[PDB]
Amino acid sequence: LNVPRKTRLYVDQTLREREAGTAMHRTFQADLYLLRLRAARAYVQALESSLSPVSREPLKLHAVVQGLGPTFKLTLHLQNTSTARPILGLVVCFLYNEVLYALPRAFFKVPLLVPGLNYPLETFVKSLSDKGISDIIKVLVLREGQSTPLLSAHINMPMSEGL
Amino acid sequence: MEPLLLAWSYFRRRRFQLCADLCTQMLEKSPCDQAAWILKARALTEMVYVDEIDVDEEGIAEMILDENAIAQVPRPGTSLKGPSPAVRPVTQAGRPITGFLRPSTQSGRPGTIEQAIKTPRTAYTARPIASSSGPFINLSRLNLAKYAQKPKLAKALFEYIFHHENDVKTALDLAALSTEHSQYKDWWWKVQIGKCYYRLGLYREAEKQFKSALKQQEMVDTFLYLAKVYISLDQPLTALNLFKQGLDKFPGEVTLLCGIARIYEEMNNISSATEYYKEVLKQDNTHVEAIACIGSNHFYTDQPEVALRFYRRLLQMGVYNCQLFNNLGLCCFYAQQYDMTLTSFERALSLAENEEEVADVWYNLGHVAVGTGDTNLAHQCFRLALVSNNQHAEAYNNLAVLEMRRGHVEQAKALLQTASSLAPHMYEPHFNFATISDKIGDLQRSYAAAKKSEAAFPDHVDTQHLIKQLEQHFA
Amino acid sequence: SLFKARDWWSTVLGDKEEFDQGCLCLADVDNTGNGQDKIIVGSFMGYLRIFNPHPAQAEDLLLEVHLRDPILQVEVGKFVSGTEMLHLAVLHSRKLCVYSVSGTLGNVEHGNQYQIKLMYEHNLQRTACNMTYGSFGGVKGRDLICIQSVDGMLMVFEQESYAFGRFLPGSLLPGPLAYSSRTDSFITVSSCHQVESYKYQVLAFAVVDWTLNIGEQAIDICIVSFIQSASSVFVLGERNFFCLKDNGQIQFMKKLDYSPSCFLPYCSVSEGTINTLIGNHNNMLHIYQDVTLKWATQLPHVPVAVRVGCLHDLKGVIVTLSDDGHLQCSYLGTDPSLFQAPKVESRELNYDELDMELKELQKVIKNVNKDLKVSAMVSPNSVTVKVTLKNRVALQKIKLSIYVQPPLVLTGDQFTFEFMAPEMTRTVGFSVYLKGSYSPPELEGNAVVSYSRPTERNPDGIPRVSQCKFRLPLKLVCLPGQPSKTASHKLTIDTNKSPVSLLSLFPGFAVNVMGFRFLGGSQVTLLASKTSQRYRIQSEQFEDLWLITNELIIRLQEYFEKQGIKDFTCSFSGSVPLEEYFELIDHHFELRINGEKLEELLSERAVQFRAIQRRLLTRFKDKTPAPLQHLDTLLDGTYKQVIALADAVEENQDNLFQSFTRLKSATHLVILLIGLWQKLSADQIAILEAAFLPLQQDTQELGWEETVDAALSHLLKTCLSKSSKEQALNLNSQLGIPKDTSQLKKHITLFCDRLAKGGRLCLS
Amino acid sequence: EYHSVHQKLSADMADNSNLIRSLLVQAEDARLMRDMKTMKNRYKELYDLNKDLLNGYKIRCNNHTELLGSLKAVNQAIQRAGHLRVGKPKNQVITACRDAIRSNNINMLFRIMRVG
Repeated sequence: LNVPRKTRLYVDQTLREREAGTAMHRTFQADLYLLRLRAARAYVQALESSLSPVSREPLKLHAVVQGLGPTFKLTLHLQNTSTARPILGLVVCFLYNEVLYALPRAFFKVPLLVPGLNYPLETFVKSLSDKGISDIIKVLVLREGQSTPLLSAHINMPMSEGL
Repeated sequence: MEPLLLAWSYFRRRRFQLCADLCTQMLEKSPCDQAAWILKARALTEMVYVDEIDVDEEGIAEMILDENAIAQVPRPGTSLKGPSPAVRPVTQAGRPITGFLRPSTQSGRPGTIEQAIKTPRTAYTARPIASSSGPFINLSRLNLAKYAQKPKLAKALFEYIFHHENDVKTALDLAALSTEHSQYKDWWWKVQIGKCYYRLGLYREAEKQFKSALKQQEMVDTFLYLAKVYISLDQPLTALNLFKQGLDKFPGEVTLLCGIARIYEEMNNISSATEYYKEVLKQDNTHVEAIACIGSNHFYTDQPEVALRFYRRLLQMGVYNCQLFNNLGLCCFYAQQYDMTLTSFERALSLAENEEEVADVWYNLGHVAVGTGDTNLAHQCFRLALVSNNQHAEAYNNLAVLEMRRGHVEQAKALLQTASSLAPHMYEPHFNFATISDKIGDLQRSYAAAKKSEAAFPDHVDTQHLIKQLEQHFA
Repeated sequence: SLFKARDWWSTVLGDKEEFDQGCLCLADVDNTGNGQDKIIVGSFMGYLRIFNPHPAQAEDLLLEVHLRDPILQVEVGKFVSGTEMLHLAVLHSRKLCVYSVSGTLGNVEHGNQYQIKLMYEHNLQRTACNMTYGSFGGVKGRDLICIQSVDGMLMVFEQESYAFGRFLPGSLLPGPLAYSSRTDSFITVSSCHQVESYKYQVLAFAVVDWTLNIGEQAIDICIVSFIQSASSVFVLGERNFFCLKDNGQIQFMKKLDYSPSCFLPYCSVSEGTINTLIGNHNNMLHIYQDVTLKWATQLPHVPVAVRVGCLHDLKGVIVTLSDDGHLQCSYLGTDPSLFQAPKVESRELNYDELDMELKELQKVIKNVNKDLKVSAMVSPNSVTVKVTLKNRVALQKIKLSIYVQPPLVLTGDQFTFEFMAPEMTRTVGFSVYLKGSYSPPELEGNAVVSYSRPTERNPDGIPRVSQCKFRLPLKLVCLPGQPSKTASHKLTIDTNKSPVSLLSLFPGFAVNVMGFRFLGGSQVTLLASKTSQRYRIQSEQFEDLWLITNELIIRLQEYFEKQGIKDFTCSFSGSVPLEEYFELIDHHFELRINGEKLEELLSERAVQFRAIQRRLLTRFKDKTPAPLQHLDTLLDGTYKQVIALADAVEENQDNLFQSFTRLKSATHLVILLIGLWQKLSADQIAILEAAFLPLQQDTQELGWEETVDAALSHLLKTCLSKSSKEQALNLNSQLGIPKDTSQLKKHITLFCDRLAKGGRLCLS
Repeated sequence: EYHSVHQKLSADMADNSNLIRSLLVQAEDARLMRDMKTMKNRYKELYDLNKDLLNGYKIRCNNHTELLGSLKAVNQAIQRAGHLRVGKPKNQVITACRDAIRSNNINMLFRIMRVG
């Protein structure tokens, strides 16, 4: 068989574990407690800013960028993830730096999202800076009666390769 | 104290701002002084200098629109164009992930311009692919025929034009006039003309100059330059013979052994790349490249303690990264050292200068958590990996696995579809989607997914049983 | 501790002073004769300091004298004409000074003083750069000094006075100078990458003994001679590391991957080899056995001019001196230390506060799993709209944009506001006007503000979005025109009231039979009733009916509200059109199919162009001449084809956009007539508006047909069907461009039918 | 002089060929995103670069023909100098003549073909 081999490192490590197992157990439990703390912290901060592209109220969105050159094709793949329930009133709003990117329609309604179909909703981003400047673009999907985004996404726009 | 002396001493100590500044003064004070002139030129060209050997982007045009390999379909084992994808993560259909990203890594090549465009910009290079790979002195004002007569000025001026301004044509003009002034007897001008050619596109016209420079005086530089030229013409076995010739000249050079190992890993026969990286280690023992590569290989072939040693070595040598500490965390956890595991991930999250590095650290923390149990912590870590890098397919796949563990089948289906859309070269999202589909039915989707799984990891086992069952249901 | 340079007597050496090479010297300037060396450091700030370190302490610093002019390259050699005792040389930019550190003792550790006597000096005409010292020629017991100049000249002093001075042939930036005794040669590295050795007696007679073209210019050159078996000369460049023979060729070389700053080949171990140690700019020391790394250490600072010497009974202590002012004697650290978590018992995890914070965060998590006013006002008159927004809390990064419709054009789109104090109003004003021929699908427009609330977790501000919609008037797109008696098609709206004078409903257009002409030529006729109670809308274009019908119903509602009466209908009992509506759909889809064909043809044309271009590039790269074989003509033909196809695709895109706008108007009218033809409430009307009006324009991945087809198939699947066979056979939904519009039309007719029987819409 | 001119033209044409490859990629991308205006712009740029490259091609071809004629003239000169001598005194000249070209000692070269 291909049963692996173990060197001096393994027996020294097992000897350390056999002689100092209690301290390892205690410190790993402390580290796990601190990790749960920090993960809950970051999860709550994300819920606050609503920066999760995956978040009752079922949705899933991710934005793909395609193309070099001053004009990029930005396609948002959006999807309703539910057994059988459509989502009527939703709308997408883009947040960009109006001095670097020229978005024609930075806000538009989305079609009735049928559960199970990936809707590609695309736009044409265009770099305006004569010098190569890469700035982030935010996308917020939100209801039409609410003001807090249902979910969000980020895209680091690549360099322009302009003229 | 004195201007020229203090500026030159700033240059010796690699300040590169103070020297240019005192020279700018010294040039405003006197319009006729060439010492400070070329000193400021040196400072300017060395603030930005990067050696041409390890700059091999190759762009997107030179990957398809440029054909230079003689043989179109050469024997498998003589062209550039281990652990299975069930253990080692992958980047393309094959090509398992490597240690020590270098800016010369090609790591596979696209087939068509459309595929190369419609993929992530950094899926074939360490940097996003391009389309093709006041002012101190205005290049259109000086007569290169007069600076060529003075080699002391000509050498620094060529280095300035080539590495600061990136004007290959004027650089080549200057280098040609200089070489004809030296009656073709100095290997340096030959090497520089060869570099001008090599980044103009003319490989054979560059190999000529590199060979003629090797005839003058053997240097590691010219050997590595010819190695680049030969690799560009898709000739590994010529580069290996040339490297062994160089090692016959320089008996224990580390760069030559490392180039041999890089070529052996591009050809993907690790059983010799490990031997040559071990030779590099026997020579250097601080080499980040060989240490990282042997460490990764030791980790993935179920020997995480030896990899932990190899990475603790880099920790001992002052290396302080986000990658190194996440690696130390993975090794410590999988080598069963639970005391130094999570503090390494914390240092990693601290050191991460990106949003993809943070996402990878959170992904690995979710792996630690799911190895501990407590699937909720891993759920949060995968969701945070998604929050930090939206195009993180492994996080999608693992979060869908945990969702289907909970019971939410539609969430898992959508997440696996997203994963398989982001990374088609991976096999796990396709296999899982096919599995869940077959569990509920929809044998058409199961077939369309299991066939893509077999396209991604063609030597899988469960994919074969799935395909057999499906093709049996179809009759 | 492994691979660190563990500390010995260490110090900081001044107030932001600056040193260089040659500064750090290490010998017996005290001439004790015991072997223990003494550190000597002189900056070009002026201070010359000499130390006798002991393993911080006060009495370590022997002396800290200050000379006026700067100090370059302190050295220790037999620089006096008479005796064989070591003297200390100080080279100022334009001065040479030999000294003598004489230390007299008192009856206490700190009662001993040290006197430096000016043995002699030398005024330097040229500006000195660096120097070397050695027994030039074959003399013994003497240490002559060869100083360089910043402008090339090298001047030699025979330990007493100005012996001579010769210019270096062809040098601009002076490099490192050294003197080899086994060959009696001055070796330098000129600016033109040439390591050059000159025989001494050759320079004394003024040429080059030999040269070697290394790849760079060298930072230092250290000829070491404690081995009389095989002599060698070390040359450290700024990118490489050479060890040359005595004839002039490379004995071996290392291609360093870092940036060296200093090196020192110290005492060797094996037979023939020479141990050396080099200092990165990455704060490390490397210890090679001539090519091969034997050890490496992390230094505290960037080493400049390292030395190795026996300091207080410990041989081989490494003395480093930075250029900022640090200095440190050190010994290698050879203690592999266990990697293990500190078994600390005093420091415990404070479970109380941590559990409080975790309970708070987990409460937020498990809870979530279960500020600005905008207003728009349109002027009564290219109508000028004014939007006023007013905040309650202080807001930041406000962006206000306006979106009307494709045909209507705004004179201003985006407005950016920065931070605003609470209770501050902001007004913007823009103008909207029709630009085109076809009338917009609806006159309503939207205006959206995206702002940020700075908070405690994210002080950068949580982003929020709020919108308001204004209603534009017919006076922007229409005009009163002549009416016609008959038109291609017409519809009716029968209210349960009296026929109202069209002058009262539409006063802007001055009988009970009105006619309208939109900017674009198209005309609509509105006929009130005389006997019946129904209003008739007629035109040739089904699109034209929509705007006038919507405005008629809205004005009827408003008027009959002003009269205070509460019961009012717009029934339209009759036949939903469904046939003049399908022709617009078919026109749209024919344009879509034509566009796909044009694009798949452009693909082939582009492939041809690329192939011919690659052929031409191959002919270009080739040296030998050859006929073009009319490849350029094929390229020109293909280029003409590509341009023609590109123009065709552009025109098809414009036609498709016009057809999409007209189809939007038509489907608006159809949803209106379905919501009237049956007593549809606001919820079902909203569902229909969501299903039938999905997109603003077409894209090469999602179009109107597939989207409305999926939406209608789903609406019939979950609400209006009870047979599973049809639910799975006909009522399926996909998002790919169809090959025919028959399924969409079948589903629309079936929707109207199953609504007629009494069906009702839902969501769940 | 012909050698230098050929080298200059070769470098220039290589630069223009790299430009053309990049432009082909950019045009393909524009065509794939259905941005017809920038596609037409890329093709106009390609047309102009092709015309410049064809002009340079004509120039380089004429220069290369002249250089080949000059090389054949040099070799025929060597062969006619050696041909004038019978037996071993022939071979010598040839060797010397080549050793007089690799060193550019044109006067000594002519002395070899003058007396031998």
